[PDB]
Amino acid sequence: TNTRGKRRGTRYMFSRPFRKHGAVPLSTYMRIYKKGDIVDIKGMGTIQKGMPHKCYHGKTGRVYNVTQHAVGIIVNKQLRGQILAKRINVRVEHIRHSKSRDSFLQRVKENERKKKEAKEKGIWVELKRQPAQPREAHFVRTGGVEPQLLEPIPYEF
Amino acid sequence: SPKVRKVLQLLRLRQIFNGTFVKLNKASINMLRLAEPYIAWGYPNLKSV
Amino acid sequence: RRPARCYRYCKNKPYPKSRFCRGVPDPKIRIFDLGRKKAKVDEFPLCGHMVSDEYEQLSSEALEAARICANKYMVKSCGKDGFHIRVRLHPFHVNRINKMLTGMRGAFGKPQGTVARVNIGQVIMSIRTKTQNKEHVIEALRRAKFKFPGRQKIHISKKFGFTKFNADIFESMLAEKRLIPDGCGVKYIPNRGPLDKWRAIH
Amino acid sequence: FVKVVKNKAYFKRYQVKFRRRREGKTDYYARKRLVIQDKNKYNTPKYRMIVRVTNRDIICQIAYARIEGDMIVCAAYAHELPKYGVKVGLTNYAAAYCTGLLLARRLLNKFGLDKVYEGQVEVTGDEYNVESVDGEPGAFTCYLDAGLTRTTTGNKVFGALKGAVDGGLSIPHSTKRFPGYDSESKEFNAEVHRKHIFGLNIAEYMRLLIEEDEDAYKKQFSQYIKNGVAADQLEDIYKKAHAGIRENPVHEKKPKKEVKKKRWNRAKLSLEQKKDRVAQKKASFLRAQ
Amino acid sequence: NPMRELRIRKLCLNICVGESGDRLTRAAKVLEQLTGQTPVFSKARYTVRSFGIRRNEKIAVHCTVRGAKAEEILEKGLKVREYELRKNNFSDTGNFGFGIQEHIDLGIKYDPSIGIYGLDFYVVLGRPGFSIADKKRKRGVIGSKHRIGKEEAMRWFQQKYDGIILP
Amino acid sequence: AKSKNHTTHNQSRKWHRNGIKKPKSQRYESLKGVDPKFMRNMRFAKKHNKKGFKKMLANNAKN
RNA sequence: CCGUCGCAGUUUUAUCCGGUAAAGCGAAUGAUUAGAGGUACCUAUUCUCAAACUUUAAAUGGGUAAGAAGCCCGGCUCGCUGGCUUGGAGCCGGGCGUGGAAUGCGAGCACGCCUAGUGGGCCACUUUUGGUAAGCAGAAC
RNA sequence: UGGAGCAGAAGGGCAAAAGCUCGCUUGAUCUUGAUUUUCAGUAUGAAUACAGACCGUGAAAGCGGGGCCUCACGAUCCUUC
RNA sequence: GCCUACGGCCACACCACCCUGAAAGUGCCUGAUCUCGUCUGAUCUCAGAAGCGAUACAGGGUCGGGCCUGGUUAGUACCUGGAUGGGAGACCGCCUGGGAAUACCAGGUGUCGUAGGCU
Ligand SMILES: [Mg+2]
Ligand SMILES: [Mg+2]
Ligand SMILES: [Mg+2]
Ligand SMILES: [Mg+2]
Ligand SMILES: [Mg+2]
Ligand SMILES: [Mg+2]
Ligand SMILES: [Mg+2]
Ligand SMILES: [Mg+2]
Ligand SMILES: [Mg+2]
Ligand SMILES: [Mg+2]
Ligand SMILES: [Mg+2]
Repeated sequence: TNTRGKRRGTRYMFSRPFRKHGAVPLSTYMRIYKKGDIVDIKGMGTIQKGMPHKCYHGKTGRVYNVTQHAVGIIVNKQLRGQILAKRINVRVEHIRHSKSRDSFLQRVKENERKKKEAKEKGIWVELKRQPAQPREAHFVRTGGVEPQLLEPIPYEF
Repeated sequence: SPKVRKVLQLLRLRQIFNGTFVKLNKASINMLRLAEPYIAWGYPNLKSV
Repeated sequence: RRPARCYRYCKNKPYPKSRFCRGVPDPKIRIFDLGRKKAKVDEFPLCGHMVSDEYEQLSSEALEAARICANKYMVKSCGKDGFHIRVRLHPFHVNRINKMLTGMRGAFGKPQGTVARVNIGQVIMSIRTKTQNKEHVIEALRRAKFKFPGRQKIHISKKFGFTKFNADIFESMLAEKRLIPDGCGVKYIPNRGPLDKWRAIH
Repeated sequence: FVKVVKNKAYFKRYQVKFRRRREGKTDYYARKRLVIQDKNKYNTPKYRMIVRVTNRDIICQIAYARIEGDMIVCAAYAHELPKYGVKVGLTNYAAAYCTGLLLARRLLNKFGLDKVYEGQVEVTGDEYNVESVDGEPGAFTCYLDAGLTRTTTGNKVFGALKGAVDGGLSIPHSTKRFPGYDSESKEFNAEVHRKHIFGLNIAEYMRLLIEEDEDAYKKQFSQYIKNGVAADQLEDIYKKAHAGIRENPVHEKKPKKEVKKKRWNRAKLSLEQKKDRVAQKKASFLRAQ
Repeated sequence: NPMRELRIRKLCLNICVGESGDRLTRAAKVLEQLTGQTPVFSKARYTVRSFGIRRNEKIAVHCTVRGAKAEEILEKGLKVREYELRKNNFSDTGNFGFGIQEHIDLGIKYDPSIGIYGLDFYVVLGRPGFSIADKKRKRGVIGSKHRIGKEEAMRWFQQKYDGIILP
Repeated sequence: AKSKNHTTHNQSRKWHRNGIKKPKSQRYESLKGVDPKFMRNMRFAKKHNKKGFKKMLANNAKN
């Protein structure tokens, strides 16, 4: 049976990328993490303090507590049949803002702007995203030249 | 398969030899792709409808 | 030893001779290049390969026997210095053998021999010589097929000798100073270096 | 022979350091402990005093770190002292105290805190720390960015620090690195510190050179004689500078200068010029043979 | 331009004694009488059975002179060598050195208390501006057209002291 | 008399037999593990929140 | 009933995670073949490889998000934070559905409360370990 | 560019660092609760992030309640402090 | 056009070599009385302004190495799902979708923010 070590199997997970070793850039510490924002989790081997467990690597949760150079995240962890909201404490070197959450907050700012701009004009604009619809009918010009004839090539060695 | 058995319920095809119409979009064709060995679909005309 | 029927298929992961697999005996095949190796590229334009068709393991014993069977025919038919045989399969996969059988308690065996994992379409043995010795290479490579398991087919490559350039373009690249011979092979000369090397060539 | 250590595989695996590190300007180990604000402060500016000493100028800045770069709030230079009287000796401990005092008075004048916190108008060289007044806006809390200098007793980065603390800035510090701290007795003498603040150590050196050799006094203090500065005038020159700084600490610049925008460097060659240069070299080599 | 004049950065004297003890403390007073400054003891890096040296044991003493006193000690060292150095004494990095077999010829009178010792004179040359590779703030390389070669080092020795360089 | 050691064969069926259930999202989540210094001041903000109830009624009338 | 909550072994959109297949070793570590050039090395090439190697790097797969528990406007509380309503969090009033991806579907009560039986499994596609192999032994789905 | 070292097995991390050397030290101290990992989500062991004291250090920002991280340890009863 | 101080991204920024550089700035440079530190004022700290662009620094150059981007390799290798497909087997083809990486070739080679300053 395997060992239950905390960093067992994290040879490549917590390792630094190629030519990305050294000191941690400063902007990683300059990002503000308020309570309730969606942040990603990714362990960084350069800083061993406040390191997330190997199960939370690549996971995502919202911040509930904020301390000095460390935040608390409510991460979902499915064990057997019960997804569990885990309250973990990791430092800011192991977290990044989820761009998926920021892309949604921008859609709300535009939706609230479109429905407000449409009310002032009386028009009705759409806000619901629709999947890729079947391509509408269209004409395809040959340009005078005929289509290039293709055929299977013979077998060579 | 559990993933195939879940898509066949979302199409209301819970038994053999039943049919439901599907509004074709990218979110629907990929569902029809996950259950191709279990379904036989196409494009019905007006007489079929 | 056991027959090759026991270690013919690539059933395990590659088990090389490393700091963890100690006690491996020496392979049977130690010489991979025979004939006149220190020959110019223009000496032996034609080349013929022994392409495999099975995904199997060729034993170092079979690699050495097929090497001798192909060398003894090229010497007898093309002279001792009219060819260059290059075996392109080095035995790196170590085989394990269980003890002379308490039966399976601790069954992980000790090293027995070494095989070379060949792929479908991979070259086993290459022979380069004169163009008029084309039929002699086909027969030399045919006699060495019986020293191997599985199925192999003899292919005459379109390349120029042991190089990676086609024979149709090889003459043109030599005149344009793009290929210069260095012993058995040639060096590709691109136009993407310091200009001092270009002046040295011309 | 010896293998080429800086071979092709060397530069493939070589990871360059930061640009500020490769230039030897920023100590990134001390920066994260100096500019990074606590995460429970939520964009509260963490200001710091950037004191730098060049061969001729003393830079005193106040900035806070941001993602797009540091934001310089206020900047005072030692070459601005001629506006306040100090003409020569712009890179001494007395000049560092002036540009440090100018930085503290120019910053407070920009935040309106000049009428609330004045510090020590009279210079005594003793331990001083400004206190916040109830009902008044809080004192500007700042920290010292010494940089890469060996912070020993007497470094000019602590002269500008003393000028900022006497100006009204609330910077945590001690009297251990001020010139006048006896390391043996573990006691700080404020009278020795006041001598370095007014440049009295320069006067004791100018007088000693006059009483020893004029040839060395002229070689060492050429511009002091060119401007007429004497040894007995140093203390009163900086006093009129410390008074003139507190009176008019604001900065005034020139409106604009319209130039012809002449390019002085070499224009970078295009792709067509590099190709033609090779073709001409190839044509010249084959022609000489 | 005057910013390329070759000069003596430092004269590094070395007296590597085979063993420590009273034999080593005598050599320390030899460098003190010559250089006028306290020497520095050099402990052994590793242990060697044949050399009879143990790890972290002082076996040598060394000094370094910078100002005009370095030119004084070099002049007394070159006088013993008759102002002639072999061509291989000059390194490709621009420096050179020579060995003195007895310190009594340098100007130190012999005494029965301390024995006789041999020094190791090595001169480190440089141009004004070589300090940019040693300072902490904004450190930079010296440059190709500014570092001293073996030719400029030998030519400098044939001009300041008019010495003879044997092939 | 050996037996089987470890198995997760039929466990996915047992887990999905009743479905993997996530905890029901409740407004005003529990404030456990938050900064105690932060919780002190937040209690004082709610303790004296009624102190400005008169100013709230006055400002709402201006709208 | 539409509608709205709520739900999902599924897609779509958005955004992260990984180091397996393959590939690479004229790139690091390790292994390895043959000549060539310069003077046993050294440079430029060349043959063959890694499960406890890797610059690269999928497919499948994992996490989160896709709104009213929101948005917007105006205030209040604080003993925390502080150059300065400066943050932060909480609270109050008012205004705004086009419910703000597709599809299917009733959910919730730490999936409540008590709870029997079981805790010798075995087999197959694929993946995979020991073994010459096994109607062998041991895993993943 | 670390090809050295970092007490040890290995992996990861690490260059005006976490290595080496030096001078000041005892945050290896006194406490409450929460959290992570093995987990039944029990205990132990080992960790994480705070808070309240009292200190160390540095000019300071800060950093430190053991060892750069992943191992190096022990219930009831009883005895002893 | 350019230079400082502080930076963000951290090689398109590095490395080797060569050429050029107004003005200010920076650096070199000149000293050791005080501050301070060394075996030594080289480094460090301090004091200073006689000297120049040597170097640092900046710009440019190299059929430059590397790096970066793209092409190519390639719909190749690999792969999801499927079949009472082939084959003694090893394995391979097709269906449904997804889809690489060297060699090779081409192009590019720092950029942005804050403050002050020079043409
Ligand atoms: Mg194990
Ligand atoms: Mg059992
Ligand atoms: Mg067991
Ligand atoms: Mg039960
Ligand atoms: Mg039971
Ligand atoms: Mg039983
Ligand atoms: Mg079985
Ligand atoms: Mg059995
Ligand atoms: Mg504490
Ligand atoms: Mg290039
Ligand atoms: Mg490419």
